Amino acid sequence: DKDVARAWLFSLMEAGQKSSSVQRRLSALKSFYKY
Amino acid sequence: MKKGIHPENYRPVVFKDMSNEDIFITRSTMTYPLIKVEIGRVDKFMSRYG
Amino acid sequence: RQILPDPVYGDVRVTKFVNHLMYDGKKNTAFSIFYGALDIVKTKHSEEKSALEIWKAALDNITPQVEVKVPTEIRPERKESISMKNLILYARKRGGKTMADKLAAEIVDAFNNQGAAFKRKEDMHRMAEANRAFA
Amino acid sequence: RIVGVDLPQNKRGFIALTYIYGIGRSSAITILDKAGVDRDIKVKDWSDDQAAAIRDVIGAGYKVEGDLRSEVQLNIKRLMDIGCYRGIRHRIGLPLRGQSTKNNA
Amino acid sequence: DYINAIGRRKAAVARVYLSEGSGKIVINKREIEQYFPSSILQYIVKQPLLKLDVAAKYDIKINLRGGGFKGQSEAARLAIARALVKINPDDKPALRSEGFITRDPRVVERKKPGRPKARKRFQFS
Amino acid sequence: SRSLKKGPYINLKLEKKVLAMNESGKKAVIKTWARASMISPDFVGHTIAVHNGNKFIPVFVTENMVGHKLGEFSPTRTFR
RNA sequence: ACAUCCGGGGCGACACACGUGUUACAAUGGGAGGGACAAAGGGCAGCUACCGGGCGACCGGAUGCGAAUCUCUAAACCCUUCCCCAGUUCGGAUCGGAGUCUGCAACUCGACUCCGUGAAGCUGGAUUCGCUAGUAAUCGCGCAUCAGCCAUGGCGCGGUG
Repeated sequence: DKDVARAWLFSLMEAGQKSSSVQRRLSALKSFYKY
Repeated sequence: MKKGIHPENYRPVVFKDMSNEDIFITRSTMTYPLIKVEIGRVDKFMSRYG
Repeated sequence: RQILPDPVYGDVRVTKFVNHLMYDGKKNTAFSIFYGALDIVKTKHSEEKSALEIWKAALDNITPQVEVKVPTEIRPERKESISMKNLILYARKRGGKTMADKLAAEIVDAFNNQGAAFKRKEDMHRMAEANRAFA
Repeated sequence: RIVGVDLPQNKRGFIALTYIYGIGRSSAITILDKAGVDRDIKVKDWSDDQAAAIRDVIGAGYKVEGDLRSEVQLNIKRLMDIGCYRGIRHRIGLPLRGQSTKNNA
Repeated sequence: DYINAIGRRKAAVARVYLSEGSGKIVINKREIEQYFPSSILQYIVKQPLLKLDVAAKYDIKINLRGGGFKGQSEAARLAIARALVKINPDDKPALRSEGFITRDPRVVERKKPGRPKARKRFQFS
Repeated sequence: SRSLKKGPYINLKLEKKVLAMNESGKKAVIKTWARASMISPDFVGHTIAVHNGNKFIPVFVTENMVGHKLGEFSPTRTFR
């Protein structure tokens, strides 16, 4: 996926649970971008 | 009947049709002042080609 | 870059003002607008002065002094550029029949010391004086 | 006033004649030239004779106003009721001059 | 006699023949005021004569080809400046002080492939 | 439209079939693939099954159809 | 039969969403009349001098040129005049009628011309992209493919700047 969020937030994971592993990665990105 | 309440300047006026040569005289509230007033498919195929 | 003297007055400030005024490279149109505006200016404020002198006085009146980057001094070239840009921009924003008429009205107002460009300059001066401690 | 239509009294002939249903800029210019009236004359400045000439040129040709409205409505009704491709496109409200939808109305 | 000179600017080329006289500037068998009905263009063409005070002292015949009005006027100005320098070599500093004798090499840049223009690029997104 | 110097475009075989039916006086259905053929006054009163890609849509030609192509009455796309 | 020939359809459908563009919303503008300036590139069934017909797209005679020789090439600009701030003399989508070409064939689905109709649109939020001088912006011209052309795309050229 790719959040719009002005500046892009792109991630990609390959597995059978990609829709959740990608969300884990993007949660890490969002916390790192918080401050 | 009631004098003053009724509209004044109820002169006799002439209506003249500019395109019908018709002149009428009345007492419209508007030596008569003059007001000017103005007042198939097979055939097409045979015509194109025949 | 080189700047050609104005054909009528032999000035570089006039050519710079026309350069600011020009749209899409139509310098003849911009020159016609400027000369027309000067004509209504001289026909309206007809004042023991000239036509170009009023325009120069208006630019000097609406020029700013310091700019908050904390406040700091302004270079002369940037001062002149911002004065010309402000005059043209508020002339465009204001209402009127033709651009020459709008520009003439704004030049006359700036000379007479009131107008939108003067209001912008006064607001910039207030915002500059607000931060005297950090300077 | 002219064909049952009141024109803008303060406009030139070649523009004010376009306010009649069935006459555009080209037809207005042609009508004025055929009637012999200068096209740069305001409507209020037309003489009685010039107005008569313009009206007579409008008649005998130039189907205008209610006649043109009825003709266009009849043509549309015939096209719809014949059940052709353009008829169903007009009945359903989609472009029928080759334009492609899915992107624009 | 005749003094020959040539000026160039963009796609315009001016060939100027200068001779003794008073004021006749003839462009392409046309008067100056009829070929260039603009005060700015006439001033551009007759700039070096006004700078060197040589106006009202010559006849000039100009042959212009190519370009637009501004390019042609600049080319004519350059040609007249070069002819004046040829006639009198002591006016070279005065003409250099205004730059009437410098050949401007600015020309239209070639359009590059993959772009709408020479430098403008497509909207990336 | 078609240039007036070339005349109308009418399928010769289809027209021959229609006039043969007219001469006979019988009524039937004429199956055709000539979607671009113009409808002539001789076509009025017959039934023409026009191909549309996968079937033959039957058209009963009336006087208001004269001058229209045969493919205007046999739509090729199905939408719902 | 996942091989092969043909005709007719489809790749052009639209509840809609995203991307890339073209026009506009006008006065630094839109019409009417007149005057002036380019460069590159193309041309044999092709470009066409010059006549005649048509409002026009075009058609019919005829001429030169396989072409630094003969042809195809300006608009923004300037001058005069009108419109005077309006959904208008802005805008030109949609639809109706009549035509011209190409092609065996223009219904689905072509380009152009002439009438008529004349919509949304009053400079656009969050957000976002390009560029740093003959550049951005704006104006026109030409070529590839090509019978014709959906070319507002691609590739180039010069004008004002």
